[PDB]
Formats: sequence, C-alpha cells, structure tokens
Amino acid sequence: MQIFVKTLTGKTITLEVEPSDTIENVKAKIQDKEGIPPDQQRLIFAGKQLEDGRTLSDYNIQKESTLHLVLRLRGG
Amino acid sequence: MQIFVKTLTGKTITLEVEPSDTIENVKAKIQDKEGIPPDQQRLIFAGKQLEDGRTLSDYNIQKESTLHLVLRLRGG
Amino acid sequence: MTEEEQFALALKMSEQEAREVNSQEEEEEELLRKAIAESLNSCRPS
Repeated sequence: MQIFVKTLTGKTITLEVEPSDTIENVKAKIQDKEGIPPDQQRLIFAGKQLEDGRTLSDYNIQKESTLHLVLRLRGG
Repeated sequence: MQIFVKTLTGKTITLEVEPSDTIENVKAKIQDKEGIPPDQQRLIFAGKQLEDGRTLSDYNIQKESTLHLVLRLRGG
Repeated sequence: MTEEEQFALALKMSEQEAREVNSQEEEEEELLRKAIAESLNSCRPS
C-alpha cells in the first residue's frame, strides 16, 4: 500500500508500506528519503503518537492515510 | 553527556560529564584544562551560583547546557 | 581588571540563556499539542 507523511515545513512525503510494517520501519523509510535520524522523529496519526514496536495495522492505518511528522533538534 | 562553560574572557570550554558529577568534579575538570585553582572558580547556571557538594542533576543541568565561569574575588 | 562589570555580564548572559531556553521548551510543548489537536480536527490538506 501507499501512505502520506506531512512535515512541519508543509512538505508531503509518499511511502510504500504494508500494514505489517513497524513504526520503526516507517522511521527508517523517512531516514532513507530525508536524512532525519529515527531518534529525532515523532509520528502522529488521529491525535496519537506512534510507537516503534507497533505496526500500521495496530493503529488501523490504511491506504492513502496522512501521518503528521514532528521534529526539532538534538538526539539525547 | 557534554556541557559548555563560558569564561570572563569570552572563551567557550567543552567538558564531558554525567548528571551525577559534583560541582567539585566540574571545578577539577576546569583545573585540568585551564590550570585554575578550584578555590578561585565560581560557577553560575541560569543566574544561580553552584555549590561543591551538589551535582549537575540537583540543578537540572542537561546536555549542551551553558555554564558561566566567574573569577578573582569580591574585594578591590 | 574589573570584577563588577564582568560578574554582571556573566549573570546577564546566564539570564538570557535561561529565558530563551524556557521559550523553546514552551514553544515545543505547544507545537506537540497543536499537532495532536490538528490531527483530530482535520487530517486532510487545508
């Protein structure tokens, strides 16, 4: 399937994913396209922050869904 | 973690420390780099002066925080 | 040398660092709140 991710700068990223992908795999797909370290990435969907050990189907995320990517600075 | 210390001369020193380090250990790390006796060093953070028997976590000091190093004495 | 000017300078730089750091902390907390609230209010482009 395909999903969309929106940045704080108002850019939209498109990601190819399966419902069984972890949020850690989604952070790694964003790192591969944008260079952003996974420790600096926060993903929000339907008002809920998404956790590394969970999958897209645990949040009922489906084709053409829009996620909100939050980041600032520092990694510790 | 790392912290920064600014001098009266406007130099920035970088120190490797843990939140459990005493202010006495921070004075000793400054003595090792700059040769300055701990009895002559006054350390300030967020406008508050720091005490030898306290630790960086007692002042809620975090990574890449800026401390301010005061020198000399009150008399002149 | 002078101690009083240099001392006041060190304290003043320490107060500016404290003020702006508290600003970034409040701005980041309010950003997270807004992002959650907007993810609930409208998740479509608008």
